[PDB]
Amino acid sequence: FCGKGYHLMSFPQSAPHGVVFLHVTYVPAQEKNFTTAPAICHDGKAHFPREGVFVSNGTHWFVTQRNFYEPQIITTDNTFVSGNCDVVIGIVNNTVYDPLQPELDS
Amino acid sequence: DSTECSNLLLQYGSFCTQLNRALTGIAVEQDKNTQEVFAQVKQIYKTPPIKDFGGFNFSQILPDPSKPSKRSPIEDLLFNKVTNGLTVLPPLLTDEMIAQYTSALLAGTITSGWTFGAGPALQIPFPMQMAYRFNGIGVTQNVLYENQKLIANQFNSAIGKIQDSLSSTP
Amino acid sequence: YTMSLGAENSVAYSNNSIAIPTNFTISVTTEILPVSMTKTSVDCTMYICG
Ligand SMILES: *[C@@H]1O[C@H](CO)[C@@H](O[C@@H]2O[C@H](CO)[C@@H](O)[C@H](O)[C@H]2NC(C)=O)[C@H](O)[C@H]1NC(C)=O
Ligand SMILES: *[C@@H]1O[C@H](CO)[C@@H](O[C@@H]2O[C@H](CO)[C@@H](O)[C@H](O)[C@H]2NC(C)=O)[C@H](O)[C@H]1NC(C)=O
Ligand SMILES: *[C@@H]1O[C@H](CO)[C@@H](O[C@@H]2O[C@H](CO)[C@@H](O)[C@H](O)[C@H]2NC(C)=O)[C@H](O)[C@H]1NC(C)=O
Ligand SMILES: *[C@@H]1O[C@H](CO)[C@@H](O[C@@H]2O[C@H](CO)[C@@H](O)[C@H](O)[C@H]2NC(C)=O)[C@H](O)[C@H]1NC(C)=O
Ligand SMILES: *[C@@H]1O[C@H](CO)[C@@H](O[C@@H]2O[C@H](CO)[C@@H](O)[C@H](O)[C@H]2NC(C)=O)[C@H](O)[C@H]1NC(C)=O
Ligand SMILES: *[C@@H]1O[C@H](CO)[C@@H](O)[C@H](O)[C@H]1NC(C)=O
Repeated sequence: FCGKGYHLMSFPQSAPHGVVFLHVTYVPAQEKNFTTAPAICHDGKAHFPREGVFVSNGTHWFVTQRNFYEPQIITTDNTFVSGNCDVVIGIVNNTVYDPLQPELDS
Repeated sequence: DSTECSNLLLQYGSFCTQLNRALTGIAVEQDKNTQEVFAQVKQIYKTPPIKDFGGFNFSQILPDPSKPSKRSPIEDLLFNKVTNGLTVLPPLLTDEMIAQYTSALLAGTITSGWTFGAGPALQIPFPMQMAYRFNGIGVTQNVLYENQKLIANQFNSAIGKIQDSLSSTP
Repeated sequence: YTMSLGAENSVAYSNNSIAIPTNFTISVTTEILPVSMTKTSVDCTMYICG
């Protein structure tokens, strides 16, 4: 409706008997393949991304936002737990870091 | 073919030019309408040969290789169910090319979700895409993943009911 | 010639692979929409009869 791509903003310009809209949009570029999984199995629990997606570059698993590659460590702060690992099709085994663990470890 | 009639008709001026111009404007407007509706992608996307979409069946909407018209069963049913100086101009886009445009749109929305509509087509597994759509309507991803077989069965049943309803209603 | 719809682009679909963008383009596009016409008035008596 407001240009090709994800619409950011628009600017109006007057024209003879008309209007010209300059649509400023965000276009994704330089995409890269990653291996993806619906959920992460850890401690018999299924973890799902709170806002992003699980991606793998070949050896390590990360969670990133869907529209830009920004890999982050899979923690309990960016994932949520729902059920065990027996139900979700395609769940893979990976560790889930706990930020509170070094606090009581020290 | 009457010369006397044309000589008398010339007394009325450029009425004929106005009518021809209006009809020409309508005729080009129809082609513009078809371009606006169907030609919204400049890439002709194709489905993978293996139809592994996590239980989701799209055979009733994807083009049938057995048919010479390369139409879907639903599109084939739709085409079957629709039945002195005058000329009929053919449309600029033929039915097979319009079907090809719809096939490209279907392949893009199945293999890439909404990414192809906003830029480059980014591949995503179809259950994950459905989970994204679930999050769009405010339902968590887990609900989709846990009940994936049920959702796929319901979707296939609904698509079959659509074909049956179109085939059974005049 | 017979017109070509678009370049063929077979998307590499598989059940466990995703494509994530690593960059972006800020794209500005133009959309021209007519708003008004020339306001024309015709005196019917003066046009037909002078
Ligand atoms: C995937 O990304 C991870 C993290 O960026 C990579 O792990 C790093 O690899 C470099 C190269 O040897 C090491 O120096 C770092 O110490 C690693 N980080 C960690 C936390 O172990 C991983 O190698 C990448 N895999 C591929 C196939 O590119
Ligand atoms: C992921 O981890 C689970 C649990 O640790 C694995 O499930 C086990 O698989 C072995 C071998 O088939 C069985 O003997 C165990 O009884 C299973 N445990 C449970 C709780 O189901 C699973 O195989 C692992 N998957 C991968 C790919 O490593
Ligand atoms: C997807 O749905 C189609 C249509 O419902 C299935 O095709 C049917 O397959 C059965 C079993 O071989 C046949 O008896 C039917 O006549 C077929 N119907 C049609 C319209 O061809 C198809 O098997 C389903 N699954 C897949 C993986 O494509
Ligand atoms: C992601 O991986 C797929 C699979 O290898 C790539 O798809 C192939 O790309 C090559 C390079 O042009 C083509 O010759 C093949 O025909 C493609 N295969 C299919 C099935 O389309 C894809 O290009 C990769 N994507 C990125 C961004 O690297
Ligand atoms: C993302 O893409 C932009 C282009 O839109 C890249 O910016 C260019 O980087 C090259 C390499 O240094 C420069 O020669 C160009 O002049 C840059 N263009 C502009 C407009 O600044 C950017 O580097 C890319 N980033 C990544 C991480 O790929
Ligand atoms: C993807 O399909 C392959 C076989 O084609 C299967 O072995 C694998 O488990 C599937 N993965 C998922 C996540 O469905």
